[PDB]
Amino acid sequence: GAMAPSYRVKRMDIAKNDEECVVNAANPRGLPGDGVCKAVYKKWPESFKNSATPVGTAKTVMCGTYPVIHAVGPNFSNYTESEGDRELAAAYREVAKEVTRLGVNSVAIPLLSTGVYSGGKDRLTQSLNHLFTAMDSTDADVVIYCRDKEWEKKISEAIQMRT
Ligand SMILES: [Cl-]
Ligand SMILES: [Cl-]
Ligand SMILES: [Cl-]
Repeated sequence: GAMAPSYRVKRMDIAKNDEECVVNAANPRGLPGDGVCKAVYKKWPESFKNSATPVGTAKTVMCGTYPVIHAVGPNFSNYTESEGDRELAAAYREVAKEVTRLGVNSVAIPLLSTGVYSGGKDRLTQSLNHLFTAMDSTDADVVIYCRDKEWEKKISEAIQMRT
């Protein structure tokens, strides 16, 4: 466990994190993919051996001793808002189980389904709240990654609101 479990946000490439494991914003087929998934493939390609897993689940594959937790959010181009919301909440609960099982003291996590899976919508709040629902009961230090300056400010504000 971390001494004083916390949330933080950083605006940078999650492939350059300083945490004990990474959550990939994976596709269901374990393909190199786009966005976060492509940066994770470049940095940890060994972790895509048998990484394919269904929507709403997470599958961990070791790169050396470094855990890559492949978390598959729904593509809101394909899902209804209602079923999409259910699967996005489920993917984060599976992330919390894996982070707990691994016994890490820190984890780097992106906002699932906010990129090319967002179906053209701003899902910062929806995705972040499902992240909190899942990770609040874990004692790992959580570091949320983003790339947009206005997203960094909104994520930071949401963290500070609860403190
Ligand atoms: Cl960066
Ligand atoms: Cl995405
Ligand atoms: Cl972003």
